Amino acid sequence: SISYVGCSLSVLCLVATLVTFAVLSSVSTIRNQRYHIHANLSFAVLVAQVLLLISFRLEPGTTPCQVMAVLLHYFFLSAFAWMLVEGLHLYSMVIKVFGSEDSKHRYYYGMGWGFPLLICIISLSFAMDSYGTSNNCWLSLASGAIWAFVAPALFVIVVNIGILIAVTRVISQISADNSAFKLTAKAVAVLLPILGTSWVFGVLAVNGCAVVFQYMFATLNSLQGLFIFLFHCLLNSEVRAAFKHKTKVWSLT
Amino acid sequence: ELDQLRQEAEQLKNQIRDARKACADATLSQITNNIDPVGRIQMRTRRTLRGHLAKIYAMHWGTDSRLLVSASQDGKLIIWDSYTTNKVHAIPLRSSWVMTCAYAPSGNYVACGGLDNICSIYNLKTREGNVRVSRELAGHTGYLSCCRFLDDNQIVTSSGDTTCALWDIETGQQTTTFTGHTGDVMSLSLAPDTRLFVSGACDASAKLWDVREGMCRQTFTGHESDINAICFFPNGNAFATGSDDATCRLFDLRADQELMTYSHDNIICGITSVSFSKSGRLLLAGYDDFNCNVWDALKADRAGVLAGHDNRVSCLGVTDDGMAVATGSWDSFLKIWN
Amino acid sequence: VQLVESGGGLVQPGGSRKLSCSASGFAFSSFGMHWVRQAPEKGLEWVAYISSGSGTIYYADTVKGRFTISRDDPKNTLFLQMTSLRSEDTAMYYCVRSIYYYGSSPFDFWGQGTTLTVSSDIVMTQATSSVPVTPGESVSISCRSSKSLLHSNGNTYLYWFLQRPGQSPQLLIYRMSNLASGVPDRFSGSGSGTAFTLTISRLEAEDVGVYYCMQHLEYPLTFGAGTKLEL
Amino acid sequence: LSAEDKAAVERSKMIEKQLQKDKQVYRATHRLLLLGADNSGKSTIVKQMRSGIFETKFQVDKVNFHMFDVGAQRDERRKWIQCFNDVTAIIFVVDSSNRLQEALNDFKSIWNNRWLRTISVILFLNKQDLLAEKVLAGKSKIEDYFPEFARYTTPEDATPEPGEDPRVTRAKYFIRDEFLRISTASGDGRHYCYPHFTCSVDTENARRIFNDCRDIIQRMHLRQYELL
Amino acid sequence: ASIAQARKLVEQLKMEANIDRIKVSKAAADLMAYCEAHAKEDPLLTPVPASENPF
Ligand SMILES: CCN1CCN(c2ccc(C(=O)OC)cc2NC(=O)COc2ccc(C)cc2C)CC1
Repeated sequence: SISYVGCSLSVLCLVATLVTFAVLSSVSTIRNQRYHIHANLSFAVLVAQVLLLISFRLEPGTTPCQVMAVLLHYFFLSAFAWMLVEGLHLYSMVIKVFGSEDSKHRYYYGMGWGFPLLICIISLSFAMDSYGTSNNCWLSLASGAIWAFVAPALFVIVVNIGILIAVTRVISQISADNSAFKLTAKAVAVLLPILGTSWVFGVLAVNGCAVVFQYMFATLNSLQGLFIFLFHCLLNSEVRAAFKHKTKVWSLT
Repeated sequence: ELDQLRQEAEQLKNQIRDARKACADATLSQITNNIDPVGRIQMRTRRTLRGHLAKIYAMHWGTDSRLLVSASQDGKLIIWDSYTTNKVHAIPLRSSWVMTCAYAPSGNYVACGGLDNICSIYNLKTREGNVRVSRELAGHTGYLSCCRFLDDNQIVTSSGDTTCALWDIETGQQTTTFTGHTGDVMSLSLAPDTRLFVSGACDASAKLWDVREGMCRQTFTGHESDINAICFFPNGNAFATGSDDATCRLFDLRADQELMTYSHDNIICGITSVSFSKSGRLLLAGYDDFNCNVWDALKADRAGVLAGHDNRVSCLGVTDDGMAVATGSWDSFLKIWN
Repeated sequence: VQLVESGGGLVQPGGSRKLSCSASGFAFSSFGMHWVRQAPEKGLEWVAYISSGSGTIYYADTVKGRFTISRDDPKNTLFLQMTSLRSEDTAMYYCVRSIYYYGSSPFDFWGQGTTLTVSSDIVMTQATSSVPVTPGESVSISCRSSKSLLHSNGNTYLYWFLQRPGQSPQLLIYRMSNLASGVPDRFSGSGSGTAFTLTISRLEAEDVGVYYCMQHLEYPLTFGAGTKLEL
Repeated sequence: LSAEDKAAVERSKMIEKQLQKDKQVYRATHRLLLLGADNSGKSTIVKQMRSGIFETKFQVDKVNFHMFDVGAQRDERRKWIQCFNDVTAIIFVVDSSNRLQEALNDFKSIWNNRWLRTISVILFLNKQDLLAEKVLAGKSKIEDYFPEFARYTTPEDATPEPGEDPRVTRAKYFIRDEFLRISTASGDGRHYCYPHFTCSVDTENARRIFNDCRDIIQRMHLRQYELL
Repeated sequence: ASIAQARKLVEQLKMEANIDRIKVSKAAADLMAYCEAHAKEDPLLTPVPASENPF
């Protein structure tokens, strides 16, 4: 029940973030490549979490179980690909800052809503019995083909970490030209939602082990979305400014 | 003697002030305290024109009230079809730092100017099919803040060298240099009859100039800071000037003094551009608070807010037929309101 | 501002020939270009249209598929490739330049033509196929439409062209009341849906020739038979 | 939509494509305001790395820049500096060698201008070799014009060039400290001042502007992420 | 020198001090008359219906 509560909090926060982005899309500040990736990542996690809540209660071993296994795999993989795109955009805009304003929407939308689909189709043709079946629609949680999702995942949480370190270093250097720890600590807290970095305390259960799946992945899934809200819609100083401007416009009009 | 000249100037100024106070029989508010209020007017964004890469600094309606020129500080002067959002022309500019643009009454020419100290006149109607530099009027030792066409051949430009200048496009030479302002002139508004024009400067002063006989006919004070915008009442006997002191004022040429002062305690920004409705009942003033204000020109009562711009409103202008207002802000957006 | 057209002559039936039009004096890229032919001792027939930027390409129903049109902005030259030629395709192919915006004057300039000798639609009716002309008097050419040319925009897309003896057609009136550049003020146009009159006051010399009425409401562009004014 | 209306829409779309192509260049070009005095060294700088306003396009490390120098104008600057609220930086050139207080006041109302709150200033202390070969001689004393010079020690975080007398370093860093004391005061962290030492003959000036523009853009991007 | 500027300023001030000035009541009445005469001619005071509104 704790998993349901945490993931419902996550989906509610993600819905709030997406509706705030839709409302404030009229403002020029909330209308750049950053919030496109933020919205796509929020959307991807949203459809990778609501498709997991109603996956808890769905007849195992049936055709709906298998198709929802494919859907959950694709949506979680797209979420991780969008985390990688967030890391790449952050790297572009804080390291080699020049050339960052250039349009790269096609590459971002081919990397997320994209390469995840290709990985799914190769993992759908080379593996079909692994999908669904078992006792739950978790795509062979025991063994066999879970690495069709973990291996790409561990390539976004071993890259976005290095980028994080790089960004951290830069911030530390900028903090050197002055509470240096506080600025760095806040920086890591901001980037943990968008940059896949908390999804390594969940690689600790991919094979035959204890029953600790619900009481861990729930914390990870709740933070992925609660932190996204609290650090990219609230407490952003740009989304807040756009919301204040829209409120003033509506009140005047 | 310098001292006696200063004393004579002070005596003449005192006489002018006494004469102005003598004619202050009443106030425009008292005379128009019985007319029904215009009500809470509400004009919505009927059309948003996008395509300018940078902040738009000037915009002028055409005579037909269908075409709209807009200058942005990216080197682009875009002529839009306001009815269909279509871009009729996109003229690159030699200097990317542009603060003014003027549409000729005939529609065959368009002017622009800025930190290049040059008024570029572009010929829209050419056999070659493109828009080319018809003239490059030079002679202003400062940035050109505003320009207005008298006709296809005469343009009057107020520039930030404390001077205005009536030019002659055929010869490319200044025909009459209007001097007298102690600061940079920010805007100038042509009278409907074209015989006079009023220009406000960064000296808290507006000045009426006779275009033919070049001299300052009248001087109007009362502002506490630089006048950023000036607009001429449709009748042509009055003009509204807005300054960066959160105040617009209406001056009558015949009374030679301020008639009404439009200001609010909740407004601390500065007016950037001012326009009058066709009837003159509404005064539309764009402010620095990202929104324009519609004022009752006869009652000094705010009648509406044209909120919807994400950045500072730089220019706003009413159509010749009074159909719709246009507003260009620093958000690179032109918004049309009805 | 001149268009010179070459690449024409005697062709065997069924052959293929490329008609070139080289422009000099105006912005080729920003100008749409039309090919409009005129059979010997006949009227004006639109053949093709290549828009500014080669976006929309339109062909006449009688030349569709057989003829293709293209443009070279860097070379400033417009090509009409002609394949599967027929004996009903012999004409003086004229190249016209038309730019489109509010207040524009489409079909303003025509070229000189190339002789290509080979061995529903809005029907334009010009009842007066010939009208006696006396200098100094006034004349009124009439044209009719098969459907109203007054769009919801308020524009009545009717174009009056004049073709002097031995010269290419010159635009006189566009949108049924608009004097083209360089045209004397005596000419005027008036009318409404499915009715148009072009009035020439104080008729002069160098004014005789064939007057054509054309529609631009919707493709294909159909001209009239041609009203001949002669002294 | 009629035929001519559709063709007008096509012309508008082509104009939009050209505008997008122009935006790809405008957003990739960094605009700078070259500000200073007549006896500062602006002309020497614009002559290096190679009336109205003057535009110099210098590209280093494959990124284009656009430096704008305002000329043929008057002392009333406040009414045209508003046009430069979106430039990347203001290169403020100061002659370190009498009118130093005038230039220091000129640095104010540029640092403190309400339209340049988010505008960083790259401070160039031009013709430092004039100061170097003027301060060895006792004809001119810096303490005479600025009294708080004797009661001032050279900063610990100083990196003098090999072959510089302590007096030269003390004087140049005193001028820099005056400028940074003006800059840091009334600074909310939205904009930063970057001091530099130049001799008006230095190919490295473009590289300094490059390295400083990258730092300004880096911090603005970080602020967009709420990381700073 | 500055004597010429002072003389020019005095001459301009004298020119501006000899202008026939009407009362504020007359100016306000004339402005009110212009605003009232062009009442049903301003498509911003009375909202024009969409039939005639071209936006
Ligand atoms: C397609 C792969 N499946 C996706 C959905 N699965 C789940 C089902 C229920 C819960 C639950 O109890 O939390 C409420 C959690 C998950 N798994 C996730 O959320 C993310 O997985 C990972 C993320 C990162 C790494 C390094 C490893 C793994 C396994 C099983 C697998």
